[PDB]
Amino acid sequence: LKHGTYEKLDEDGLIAPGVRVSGDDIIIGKTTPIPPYHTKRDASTPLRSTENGIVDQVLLTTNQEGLKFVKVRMRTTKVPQIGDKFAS
Amino acid sequence: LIDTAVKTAETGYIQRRLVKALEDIMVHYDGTTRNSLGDIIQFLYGED
Amino acid sequence: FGEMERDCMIAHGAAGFLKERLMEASDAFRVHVCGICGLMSVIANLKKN
Amino acid sequence: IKQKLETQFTCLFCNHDNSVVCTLDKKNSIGLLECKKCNLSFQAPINSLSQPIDIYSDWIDACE
Amino acid sequence: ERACMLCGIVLPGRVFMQNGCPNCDSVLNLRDSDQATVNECTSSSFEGLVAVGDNEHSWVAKWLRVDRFQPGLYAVRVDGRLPSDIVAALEQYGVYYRPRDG
Amino acid sequence: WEEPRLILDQPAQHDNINKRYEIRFGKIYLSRPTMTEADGTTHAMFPQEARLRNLTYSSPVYLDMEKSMFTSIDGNKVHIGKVPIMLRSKFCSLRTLDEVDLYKMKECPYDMGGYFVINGSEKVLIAQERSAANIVQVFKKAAPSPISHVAEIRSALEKGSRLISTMQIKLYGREDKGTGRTIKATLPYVKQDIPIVIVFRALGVVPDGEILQHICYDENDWQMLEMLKPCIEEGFVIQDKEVALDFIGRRGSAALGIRREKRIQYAKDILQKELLPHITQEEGFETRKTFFLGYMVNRLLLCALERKDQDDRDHFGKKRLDLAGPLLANLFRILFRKLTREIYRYMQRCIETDRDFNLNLAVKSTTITSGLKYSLATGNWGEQKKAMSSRAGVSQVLNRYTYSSTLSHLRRTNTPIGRDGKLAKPRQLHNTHWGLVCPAETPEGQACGLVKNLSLLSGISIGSPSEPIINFLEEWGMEPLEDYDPAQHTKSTRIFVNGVWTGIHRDPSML
Amino acid sequence: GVKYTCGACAHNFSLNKSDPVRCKECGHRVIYKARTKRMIQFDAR
Amino acid sequence: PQRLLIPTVDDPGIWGVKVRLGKEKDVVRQILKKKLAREGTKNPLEIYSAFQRDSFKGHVYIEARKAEAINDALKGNVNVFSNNSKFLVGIVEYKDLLRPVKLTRGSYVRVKNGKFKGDLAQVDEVLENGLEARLKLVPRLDYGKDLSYTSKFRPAQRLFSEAEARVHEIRRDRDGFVTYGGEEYYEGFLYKTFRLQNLIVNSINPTLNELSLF
Amino acid sequence: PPQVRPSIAMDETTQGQDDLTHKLSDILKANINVQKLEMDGSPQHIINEVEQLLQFHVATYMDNDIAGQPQALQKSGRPVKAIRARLKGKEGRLRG
RNA sequence: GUUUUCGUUGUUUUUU
Ligand SMILES: [Mg+2]
Ligand SMILES: [Zn+2]
Ligand SMILES: [Zn+2]
Ligand SMILES: [Zn+2]
Ligand SMILES: [Zn+2]
Repeated sequence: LKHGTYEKLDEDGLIAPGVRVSGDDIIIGKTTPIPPYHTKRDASTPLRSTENGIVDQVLLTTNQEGLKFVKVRMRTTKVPQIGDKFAS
Repeated sequence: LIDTAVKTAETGYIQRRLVKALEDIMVHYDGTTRNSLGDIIQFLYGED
Repeated sequence: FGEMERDCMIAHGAAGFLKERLMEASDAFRVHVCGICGLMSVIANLKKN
Repeated sequence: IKQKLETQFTCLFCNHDNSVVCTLDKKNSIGLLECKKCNLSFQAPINSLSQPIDIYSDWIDACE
Repeated sequence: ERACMLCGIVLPGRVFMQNGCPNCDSVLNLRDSDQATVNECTSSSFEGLVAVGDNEHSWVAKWLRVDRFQPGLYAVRVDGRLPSDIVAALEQYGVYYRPRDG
Repeated sequence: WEEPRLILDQPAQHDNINKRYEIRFGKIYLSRPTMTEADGTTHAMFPQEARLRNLTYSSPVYLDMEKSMFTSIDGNKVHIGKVPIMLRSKFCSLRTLDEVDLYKMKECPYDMGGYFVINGSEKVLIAQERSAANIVQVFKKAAPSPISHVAEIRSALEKGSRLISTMQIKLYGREDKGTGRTIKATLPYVKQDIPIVIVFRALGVVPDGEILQHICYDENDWQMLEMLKPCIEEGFVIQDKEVALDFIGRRGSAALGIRREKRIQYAKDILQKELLPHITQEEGFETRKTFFLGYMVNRLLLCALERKDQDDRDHFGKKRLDLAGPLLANLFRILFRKLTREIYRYMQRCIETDRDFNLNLAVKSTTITSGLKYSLATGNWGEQKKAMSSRAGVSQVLNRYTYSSTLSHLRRTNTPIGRDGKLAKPRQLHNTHWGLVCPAETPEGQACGLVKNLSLLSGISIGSPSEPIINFLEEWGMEPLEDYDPAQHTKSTRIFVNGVWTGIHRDPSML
Repeated sequence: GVKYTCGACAHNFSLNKSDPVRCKECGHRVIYKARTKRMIQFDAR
Repeated sequence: PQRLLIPTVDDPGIWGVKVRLGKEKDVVRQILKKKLAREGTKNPLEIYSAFQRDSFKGHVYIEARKAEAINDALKGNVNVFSNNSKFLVGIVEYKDLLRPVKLTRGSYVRVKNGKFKGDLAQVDEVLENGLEARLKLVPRLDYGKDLSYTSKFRPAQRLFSEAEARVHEIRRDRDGFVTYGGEEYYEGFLYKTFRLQNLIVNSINPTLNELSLF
Repeated sequence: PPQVRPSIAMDETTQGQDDLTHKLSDILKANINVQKLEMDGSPQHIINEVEQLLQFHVATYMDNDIAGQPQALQKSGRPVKAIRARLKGKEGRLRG
């Protein structure tokens, strides 16, 4: 598994929209079986360690092959700060 | 702007080649200037 | 670490920092070599020594 | 200056490829060909615009 | 395309179901026997694809014994072995079958 | 219809019967977007749907087949795949719907399409510029070479908008060095150069009088006569079309053993075919080719004399931007040619079984689909097996970081000249972009000065049929090229349409 | 169990990771999850 | 005795033109039918036989006498390399071109095709025709743990026992002989109708598991 | 050793063998094919061709920048990365 | 209970 946490995940392996998020946080809970008990492996999606915010919009749909296919949008404000660039 | 873009790269190439040319030369306790092989370049650094 | 960086700090001549930085802060490694052939063809085990 | 040319051209008699030697001799405007297997030779006038390929073409046009 | 045991001529399997072996059917009766006999006399596994168009003077024909046989596709090697009945009939009629797989 | 017939045969003597299994192709049929769900359900799409579920905004396409039998004893709407469709286009599901249903389908009106949606990814093509083809181009070659001036042209068929070949000429001999000032030509599918007089003689005008007429038109220009004189002197061995042709056919880069029987005919073929196909591709107009060649060599000699400026290669009016039209045309052309190859072959190892193929089990539309998909998604304008020698970066991911970035992104060009050799002419701005590309906007460093942008008033031609122009010229006393005399029409105007010599006229002002 | 909602008809429905994911009410082939049940804060700065 | 039928100079020569890979049989049959149809015509083909061998893949050899006959034969055939990559066949190798060139019961063999591939077997019966043979393997069954196969998801092998089959999930004909699931099991081993194609006996070296078991 | 030419995992578990291992296996196959030639029909020209291909494989596995002859590749259309290619270049072991 | 891991190679873009 990942050094990040999994509690914010949902009972299905997802995360509710509008949930606070920190970097290195597992946002998508996916698993894969192990070729032959205890025959599965982590296939999760930790959030970018440098990126934090809140979940904007959680999509769950099937890809062209019909397999479950999610598109997860996170969001956050970008506040101008010392050294941030501006131009005329 | 074109000339600047060309010149920076070409000059960088020249600098790289030159630094490779003279990367080992040293002044020594004798005050001579010799290479890694020890062949003296100058009998005295800057003659001074 | 850039080539011109090596060039500049050699113009300075910070030999010790150079060696450690290129060793400690990079992929340092230890091996064993047979002097007779002078090559790294040694068959070594430690606990058996 | 003579120029012996051990070419890749195939000769019709002994049917061996690279057996045709197209030695061009422009001195008299008269060509020369040799085979190392059946020793067949061909003759043809050679202008300032003739080549071993043109010589082989002339040979095919003449023999057959 | 099943390679005939005796002569070696090969034709699409439909050909043997319907048109038969040009030379061996007289003694092998592939057209007029159960498909078991056809397959045993003509195996689906073969090797040494030899196309023969002229056999009267071809050295390949003399080696392959198809100088008399109709020109066509021939297989040098045929695996397996003939069952008892086919070879027994061949030897009764005077046809000493020579396996060509060696 | 560029490749409208596949002809097969079967001379089976098992009784000589010629079973010609010929295949013809019907009209092209284009559908609107309609995907198939893994549930099997099919529905017309919308770009945003693909964006959400990572699909490609493409429309199924049908072409009509035709299987015809010609057995002498002596089709259907086939789904060929789905073609990605640029949004808002006549085949676009968003072209209509006005301002309102775009809201219902959650579409920003301020988008103007112009891009391609692939697997939910909006992709934008980058147009490539190029000099105009079939133009005479004389240049001063580097002095350290026997060649002094190089006349160049890449002949391409006007129909199909596709390159065919190129021919180049060179002024052999240096100023009083290299013996005389001779000229030899370079040809497609050859291996050597040939004296220009020889290629004149193989094309019909063996005598040098006609050659000079077609070449020199001011006989007072004795200077021209004496520069060409060594060319005339060296052109005395060949005196008829057949010797000139076999001579030429001897250097046709072909196999060995063609003998003069077929060598002359192959030489005449390459004189006709592969040679100025844009001028003519059939017989009886080799005179037109001779006249055009004489004009081109006359231009070359004028340039050698340097009485005229060397054609500024940077003069932008010669440059030409290939819109998506020619690009996709060539891509689908090669893909359809591969499809033709594979289907015609499958006919071969499926007609042997003499099974009445359904024209369905034979065809796998995956070829065109996957080929276009790769060439676009990865941007390589070429097959996945010809990645090298294939122009990459033609298609790019669009820019939506800000509005105007996208805007320029839709008004950007490309210069496929390569970064090999720094040089200054290309990146340098030239007066001949006046009002054509954004003078100030340009990339930085490697891309600076080469990629360009449509000026706010620059407009791109889509192409028009030319024959009505021919009629207008014919309508107005067009003087043919065969009625062209160096002395008579000494002040007349040579006529050119789409850049090729299309007649003579004496009073051009009124017309 | 978990509460979802359609994008077209605007109806909430719950699947239990057993039904193939399709709109329970208008067949629209794109669903979404709902807000969480925990409380949210904002510094309003 | 074929040795008196050895080739000689008087016999027609052989020109070996290589063709596109996998299309050599195509060229052989093309030449055959082209020769048959053009036999007796005003432009006859001086080719006596055409043949291809498995070892010399991509190599096609035609018995002829003149290069013109070969040139006309291969003319109109696209499956042939554009090159005239042909080398005259010497006297000795004419027969070596057509030269054709072990299995017994109780011999160790390996499986290739299907799902039971890579499992050593011991032949115990051979069909009369010489096409199919029966074996002696180690049965590989999941005992219903995943039934409600492929060649890459299997666990290790174990010798068959009656108690495990009885408990986990079965017709007892002879002592130790049970035909279960369309498969024969004698002495706790595996018997099945395995094609002669699916098996090979030559050049097999037993492995650590095999020496532990066999 | 495998340390030089280990396994690269294009996608998590899916590992594409390092091209060095690929060409090593290729050269071993060519060697064995030459080995498989002589005990059976090996009519000289076949031996010459097979050994020529083996030499081509060895040279490519050494270098693919051999002037006057085209490069070696994989099924992807990508030319093989010869050892020299690994070694030289601005990103080579030395410079890189 | 200590302990403990994500890919490549390309491409194109900009960043000075
Ligand atoms: Mg800056
Ligand atoms: Zn040692
Ligand atoms: Zn000879
Ligand atoms: Zn028979
Ligand atoms: Zn709904």
